[PDB]
Amino acid sequence: KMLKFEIKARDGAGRIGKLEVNGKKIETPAIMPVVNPKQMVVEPKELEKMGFEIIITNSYIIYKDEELRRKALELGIHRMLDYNGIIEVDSGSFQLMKYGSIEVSNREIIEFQHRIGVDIGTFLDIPTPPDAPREQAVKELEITLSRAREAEEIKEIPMNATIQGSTYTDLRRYAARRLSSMNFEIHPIGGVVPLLESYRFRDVVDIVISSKMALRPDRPVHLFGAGHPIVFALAVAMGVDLFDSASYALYAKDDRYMTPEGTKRLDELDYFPCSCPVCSKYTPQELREMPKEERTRLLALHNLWVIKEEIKRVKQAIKEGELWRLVDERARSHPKLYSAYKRLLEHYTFLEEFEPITKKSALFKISNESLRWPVVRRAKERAKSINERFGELVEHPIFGRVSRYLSLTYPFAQSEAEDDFKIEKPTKEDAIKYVMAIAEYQFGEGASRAFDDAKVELSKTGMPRQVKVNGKRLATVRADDGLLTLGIEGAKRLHRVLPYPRMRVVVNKEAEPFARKGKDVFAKFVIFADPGIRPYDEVLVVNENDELLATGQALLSGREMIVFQYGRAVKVRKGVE
Amino acid sequence: KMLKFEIKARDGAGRIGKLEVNGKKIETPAIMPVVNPKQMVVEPKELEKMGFEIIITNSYIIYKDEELRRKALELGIHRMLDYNGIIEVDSGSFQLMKYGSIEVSNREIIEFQHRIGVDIGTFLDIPTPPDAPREQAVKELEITLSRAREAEEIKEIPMNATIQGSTYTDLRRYAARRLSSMNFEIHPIGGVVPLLESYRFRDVVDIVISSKMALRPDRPVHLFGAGHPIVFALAVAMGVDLFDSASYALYAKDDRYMTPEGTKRLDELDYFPCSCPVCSKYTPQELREMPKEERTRLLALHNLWVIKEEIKRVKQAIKEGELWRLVDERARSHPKLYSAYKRLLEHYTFLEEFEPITKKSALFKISNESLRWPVVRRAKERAKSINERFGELVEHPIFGRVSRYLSLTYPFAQSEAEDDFKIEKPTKEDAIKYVMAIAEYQFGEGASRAFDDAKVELSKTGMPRQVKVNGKRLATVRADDGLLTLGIEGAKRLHRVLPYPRMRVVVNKEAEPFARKGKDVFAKFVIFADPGIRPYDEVLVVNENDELLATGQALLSGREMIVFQYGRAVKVRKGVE
Ligand SMILES: N#Cc1c[nH]c2nc(N)[nH]c(=O)c12
Ligand SMILES: [Mg+2]
Ligand SMILES: [Mg+2]
Ligand SMILES: [Zn+2]
Ligand SMILES: [Zn+2]
Repeated sequence: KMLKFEIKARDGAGRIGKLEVNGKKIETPAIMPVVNPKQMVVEPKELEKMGFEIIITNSYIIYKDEELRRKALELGIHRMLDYNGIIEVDSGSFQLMKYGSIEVSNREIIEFQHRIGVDIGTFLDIPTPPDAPREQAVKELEITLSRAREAEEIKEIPMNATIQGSTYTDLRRYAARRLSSMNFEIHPIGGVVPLLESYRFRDVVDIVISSKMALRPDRPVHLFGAGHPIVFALAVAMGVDLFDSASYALYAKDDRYMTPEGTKRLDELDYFPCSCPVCSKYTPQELREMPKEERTRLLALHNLWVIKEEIKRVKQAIKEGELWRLVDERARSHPKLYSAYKRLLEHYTFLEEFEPITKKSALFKISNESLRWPVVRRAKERAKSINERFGELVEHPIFGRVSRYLSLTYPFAQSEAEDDFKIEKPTKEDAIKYVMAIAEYQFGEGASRAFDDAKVELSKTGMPRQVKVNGKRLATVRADDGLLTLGIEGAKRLHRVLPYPRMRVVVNKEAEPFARKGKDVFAKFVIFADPGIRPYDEVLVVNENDELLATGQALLSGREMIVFQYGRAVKVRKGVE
Repeated sequence: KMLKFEIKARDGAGRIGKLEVNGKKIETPAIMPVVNPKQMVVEPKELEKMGFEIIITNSYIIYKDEELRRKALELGIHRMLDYNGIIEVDSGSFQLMKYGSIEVSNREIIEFQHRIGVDIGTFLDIPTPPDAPREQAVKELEITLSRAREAEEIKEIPMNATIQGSTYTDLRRYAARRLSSMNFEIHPIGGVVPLLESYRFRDVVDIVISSKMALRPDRPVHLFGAGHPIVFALAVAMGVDLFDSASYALYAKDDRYMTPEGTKRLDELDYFPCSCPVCSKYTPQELREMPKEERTRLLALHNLWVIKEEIKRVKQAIKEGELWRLVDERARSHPKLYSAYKRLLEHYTFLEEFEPITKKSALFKISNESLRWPVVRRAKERAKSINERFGELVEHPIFGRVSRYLSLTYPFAQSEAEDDFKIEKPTKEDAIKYVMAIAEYQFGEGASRAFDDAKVELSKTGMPRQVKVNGKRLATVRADDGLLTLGIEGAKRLHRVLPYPRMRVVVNKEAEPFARKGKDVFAKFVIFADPGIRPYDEVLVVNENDELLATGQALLSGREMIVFQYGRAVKVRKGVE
């Protein structure tokens, strides 16, 4: 295909990804500034310098304008806007939502998008407003799906296959389920702009998640209209990958000032709570008296900086497994948004499938909501089993009482609350009892049998490290998180002790030789994997005959490993050869 | 009389202020960058251009050095630093904390300070560590106090009188108490560095509060050694006015990067979550390539931009009455900071004493913690009596049940939680019962008796605006808060119905004439005022005989009107004359 997309880092149902469109590579989450064909508040050439590798414009507005049209047909949007990154373009659907009708056929704008050398296109999907009559939502959804099919047969460039269905979650699941079967590269989530403008974030959350539940996990998700910093953290935590903002410009023309926590009127500002190129050298008292053109141009730039800045913040958060903490923080920005944050944590089932097994950061109890974070409810249940068998419970700030044997392990030992948690180191006689517990906790039921007869080496400190058995190393407890890193010799033991498909990732006959030699496993070569597998889990690489080929760490979840056709499914530690 | 301090604005127990010394002005909260006489990562002249109008140095270090000592006496720290702002200077008592004994007398450095042109000095107060034995905390405190007395005598310049009772609330109270009755202009709160470094914010909160309860409200409070953006919001909310940072540079020397939510290691940063002049043009990798010196510079400059920016944000927050929201947001930066926040809300008594009675902003329900904000707690108590009489309860998102009569008054009507609160308009019979309920609420017990024989006129929207009797205007329900604004007649009636000192602001013999007309009352002419008075409450201006002179609105709390010698106390609406 013409669009590649692979996962590089994650946290929550969120992910930092590498997206390649016909040669142009971009890193997501990304926000594409909306540029107006006529009044370009900020020249595309400048957005380019600022670091925006993807922008978006209106095919329709251009199509309907004498000059714009001739220019686009004459030089293509790229030369016309003098921008060289990814130029996405919209169909006019938004105009179709605002005005109820539009003077162009679904076939016409698609053809036109091709004639002007657009990078990514969009067909005339119908944005059913929120709360609209169920009949209308259904009728309009079929016309949408209808045009989708057409677009699928005439498209020669990458395209947006927008998910509609107004406020009915079953319709979103349907729309997403069907569009995912077709050949489209990116999946926007439409019809939410009205909700965003009404601060009805809880509805946006329900709408987004129902769509994410039914979409193929391997295609980018774009949240149409979401162009205000205030939702970036939350949306990304949900799995949104792309945003488009016109607000940075529209607000500027209205002397309105963006902030990661909301918006402020220029006239209500006494100070500039920012340090961007604009705010670091100008004052509100000054801005206020400058020409309207200079005032807009300046607020525009600032708004873009704030946008660029939160996105950067979100990504750095993901890189350190602290996305939830950031969401929690941004949740205090507004009642409605707090409501939405609480709502998002209810979807534990959805969020748990992708929630990493281990993070670089520590579990911070920084609110009541943090007690409902995915990593907490999961660590709780997996624990029940262990505690009842190993007893010797100890007190825990966050979890309450957790066996002293899981106390050196994430998230229990790698967490902090109001009161410091006192880790309980092993004793020469204890050692193994730990590894057994951890094994049982990390690998599931029965997993301890693979280590019973093992000797545990303790470090200069009372810490479990090398887990050996008459000869070589089975595993090793990681200092950074108290979980086990498998040695080929331990993978073998786990492999025989646990029944297939447990911990397994089945690979191509073609991939086989590579695993054996130790190379990492790429998703496209994965034919099947244990559904229970979560990101960063220890994994048993195997062939269709369940023959151990190598052992490593997963980057995707069992299900993703199957769907994905790009990226690495497994980082391999050691191969059998 | 060599240092003025006035409150320009406020929110919570925090306040934006005007601090004038040596004819030099600076606004507060303000953070003074610590300048090491010897090594200087970023030059004072540079710091000044950036915007730091006040800075602090180590006189003792300048003293124990031939080179510096010389240039200091020769040119006075102002030229020796090429800095034309307010130069504060520390005694070296901090070196006394890190080692156990400096080599200079309390008298020696005080005099040296006088001789080098210092704008604000400090005496040799002893910083007892956090959890010291009470005997030591007490021993040292007395020594601190004796040196305090000497400083008071031989003082010739403005000076810092550091509250210093270790972690003993009773000792902090005593110390603050005794230093307030003495002649000093600024009161630092000391010995909390170890606490801060240890992220022990709950402890720092107790110390700061127990101190602010004993200090006289009219003097600047400096929280010694706190130079990390992370405590700013919190600290200012408790009424701290000055900060000093050495960390901006000390951190830059260990490649440590600052954030409003904590600190990060450069070799652990993929992206820069900032748009400052540095992060605006370099990437983390680019910054790691540069030589160790350029690297330190740029980081230090970044840290300073973060510091400067958090301050503008806190000040802008105070200005719009959203300072608690900000604190709540920042409370999610770390478990221990979340702990402090919760503890800070436990001090209702202290906090309530300064929380205004009416804010421009709306009450936001953004967390469990916000239901315990002063404004809420207060409103809940004051209404208990109104519901019990007037009844007509209605379901409210934050207070649960509230008499429909307060439903139009702050902070009930102007709130917002996960859900909206429909405003219950009055009929024409209710008309009065709303004014009565408000009066009983706003002015307290029995105040309603001043508005029985009154008639309430309803404007366009069925809202009660003006109250009259015999035709003359008593008071008028402010539309933006549902709080009554008194008119000379309304006051005359509250004056007789309510027992002295209720609502009274007793003024000077000199000021009596002015208040008679309508001129504003200046805090320095106030001999005594009702302790119950809160910022923006309706107040009755009167003389020692309790004769009504005029009505106005308080800009300080009762307690404050008394101690303050600078600034307005009551914006007089109209006089009796
Ligand atoms: N809401 C909303 C939208 C804004 N632009 C859009 N563009 C397309 N194609 N579809 C949509 O739903 C929307
Ligand atoms: Mg696959
Ligand atoms: Mg006074
Ligand atoms: Zn800015
Ligand atoms: Zn920066």
